[PDB]
Amino acid sequence: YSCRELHFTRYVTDGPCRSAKPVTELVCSGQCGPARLLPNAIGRGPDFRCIPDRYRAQRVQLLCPGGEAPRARKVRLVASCKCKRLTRFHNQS
Amino acid sequence: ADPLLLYANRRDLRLVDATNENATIVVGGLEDAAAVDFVFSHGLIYWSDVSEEAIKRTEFNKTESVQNVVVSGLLSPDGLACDWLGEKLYWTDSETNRIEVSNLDGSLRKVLFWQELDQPRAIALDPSSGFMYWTDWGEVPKIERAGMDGSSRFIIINSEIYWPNGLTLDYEEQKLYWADAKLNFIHKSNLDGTNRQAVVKGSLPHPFALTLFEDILYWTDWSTHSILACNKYTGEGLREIHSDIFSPMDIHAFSQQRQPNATNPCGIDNGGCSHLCLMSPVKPFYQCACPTGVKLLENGKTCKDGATELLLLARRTDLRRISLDTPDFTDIVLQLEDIRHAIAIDYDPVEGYIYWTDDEVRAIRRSFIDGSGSQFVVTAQIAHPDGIAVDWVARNLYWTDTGTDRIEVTRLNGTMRKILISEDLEEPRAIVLDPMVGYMYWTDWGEIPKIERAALDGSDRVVLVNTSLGWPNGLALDYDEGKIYWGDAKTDKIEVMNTDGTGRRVLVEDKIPHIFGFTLLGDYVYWTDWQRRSIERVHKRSAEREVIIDQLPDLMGLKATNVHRVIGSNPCAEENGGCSHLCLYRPQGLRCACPIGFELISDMKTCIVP
Ligand SMILES: *[C@@H]1O[C@H](CO[C@@H]2O[C@@H](C)[C@@H](O)[C@@H](O)[C@@H]2O)[C@@H](O[C@@H]2O[C@@H](C)[C@@H](O)[C@@H](O)[C@@H]2O)[C@H](O)[C@H]1NC(C)=O
Ligand SMILES: *[C@@H]1O[C@H](CO)[C@@H](O[C@@H]2O[C@H](CO)[C@@H](O)[C@H](O)[C@H]2NC(C)=O)[C@H](O)[C@H]1NC(C)=O
Ligand SMILES: *[C@@H]1O[C@H](CO)[C@@H](O)[C@H](O)[C@H]1NC(C)=O
Ligand SMILES: [Mg+2]
Ligand SMILES: [Mg+2]
Repeated sequence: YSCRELHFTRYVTDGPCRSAKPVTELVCSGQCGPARLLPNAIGRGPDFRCIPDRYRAQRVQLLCPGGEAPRARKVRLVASCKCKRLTRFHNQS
Repeated sequence: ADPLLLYANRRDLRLVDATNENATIVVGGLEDAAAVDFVFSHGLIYWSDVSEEAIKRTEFNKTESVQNVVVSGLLSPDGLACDWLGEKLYWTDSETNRIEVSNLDGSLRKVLFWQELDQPRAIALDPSSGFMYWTDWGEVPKIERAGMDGSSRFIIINSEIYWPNGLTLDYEEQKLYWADAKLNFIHKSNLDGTNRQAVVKGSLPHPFALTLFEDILYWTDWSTHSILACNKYTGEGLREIHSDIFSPMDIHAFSQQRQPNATNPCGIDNGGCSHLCLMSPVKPFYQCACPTGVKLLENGKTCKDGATELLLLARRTDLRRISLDTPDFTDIVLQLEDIRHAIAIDYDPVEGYIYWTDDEVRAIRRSFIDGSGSQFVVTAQIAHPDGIAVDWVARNLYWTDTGTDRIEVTRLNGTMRKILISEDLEEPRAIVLDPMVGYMYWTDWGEIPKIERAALDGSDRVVLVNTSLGWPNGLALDYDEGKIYWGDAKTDKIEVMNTDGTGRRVLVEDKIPHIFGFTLLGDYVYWTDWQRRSIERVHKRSAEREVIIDQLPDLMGLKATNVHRVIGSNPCAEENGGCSHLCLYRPQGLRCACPIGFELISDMKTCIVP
């Protein structure tokens, strides 16, 4: 595989509440493998795993059991998949 | 009975006869035998190994000829050539982009070139003139020539060239033969590039290494797994001489008649040079040279006692030093053993010891700049040493361990452990010292971020900074200007302050995403950026910046310092200030201290058990 964008529909939840219509989330799967040898290179480091590139954000109205009006909420999801690095949390091990 | 062809087969070094086809193996058991040359007079065969990442030698006259490890710390040594006159050894590296040189015993590594080298490949020598020749097939394919001393480097081919894989000389006719693997030909030229005339025009699948003998050419080809051979002058007689090869690489004609005897300008006295007597084209045809990072004195012959200003670095799996006396900024891989996760580091100009920590070995360790004398200082009761500091005056060692959230102190050789700062501390790391004034400085993390200060005994702990603090990972002091410098990774910013708490201005704000390593030395401040895997410097008074090495993974922490020059004194130096164990200086005067299990006596100097 080569780091494609797989899709599947899901509902969004706040526990007892549930969104009216669903939402197609995307999941970065695939195998962003290491680049092969340069054509005139001698044969025989980095880690470029398939990671969410850009994110999207949609508004979905939330619905809760009888007695309450349809609350509204905004949720952000995955849009594109690329192969980048990872540098955020700062610790030792 | 005629030219024996020595070639590297990725797994062993073989030797064919040009007349007939029984190939005798020279050295087997190799993993990726790439380039090879020889020193017939000394009877040695050198070769490279891109998988073991090293260059080895063996005496072919001696039976059961055990190998001799010559180099280690290379990335992709694609080319190699021996200097059978000045007893020197030149090689290239297509990844680190440099061309080094050393003696035969692997000693005295000097980087001769690091500029404008994309993917250098093959290299050839002519020591009787003092000219080295090499090729490059990367961004701008070219064939360069230069003095074997590292001078008069001139690009001699740049037109109609793409994959100049192989290269050799015709000493009898003073010409230059190279082969292009994509442009599919072999051309000759005079030793400067003039009268480039064609030899073999077609019929070359993918050659890699070319060699010459008498009026006959010999080269390896990759797509055919064989050794072709043609006439040196005419393109006629395209032949197969040795076919069905595993994976042929570099080939030379193996005979003394390819390394002609000539007179050495270095003579018996090594040309008077202290270290390296390299060949040169300019009179007197040699030039004295110093190893990487060490500058040459006014003699033009006598090297300096090591490199003066020096920048020691800690990565995760290795330790590396970078000399500051030369613009090459070559990071010498400090030859050490069992370094799983090196964190903090410091130096001691008095003894020449490098004190570094490790959170998976759980030990504070100590070594020379060379890498000899690797010894464990503190072995047990150690969790996460994110910061270490050397009191070069009182001969004591300080460190911070956030696993136990405490700061302790011993003498430089591990003895006399005493817990100084135990309480009111949240993930502390960096630590610098000022023994002349008698204050210690340190930082902790973002929950209650601060840069606290106390004496060397754990007294009068006064919190220095409390505002606009995020991830203060580094700390450094400029003693001559009474100001301390720190650096933050959460605020993505680095600022300065005076010890009086007077000025507090931001130095650089633009592109400092995440600094962990941090040090200061004489109007320059060096830092180690995570997320960019780079190291730069900043001018103190100015704000200029200079990338010294970019793209280096697993970067941690560094401290810059001088070698064999130290400053500062206080009462603790004189016979340990009369203390039996610990001499902890502070403005009130020194204070003798005992470890655990011992107590302080009436004289407030000695220590015995109860
Ligand atoms: C040291 O070795 C050289 C060259 O030997 C060659 O390489 C080794 C690995 C063996 O495979 C040998 O069979 C090869 O020839 C010897 O030089 C030879 O000298 C004479 C006998 C002649 O055949 C000449 O063409 C060769 O170059 C050399 O004699 C040897 N040293 C000693 C003391 O024997
Ligand atoms: C270094 O270790 C050595 C022994 O391994 C020690 O040096 C001497 O140790 C004895 C025994 O405690 C003391 O009485 C001496 O005073 C020490 N010598 C000096 C010059 O102080 C010591 O534990 C460590 N430190 C030093 C400085 O030697
Ligand atoms: C740290 O914060 C406390 C209260 O937030 C404040 O009183 C104190 O002055 C701060 N530290 C310094 C050095 O001012
Ligand atoms: Mg060569
Ligand atoms: Mg390169």
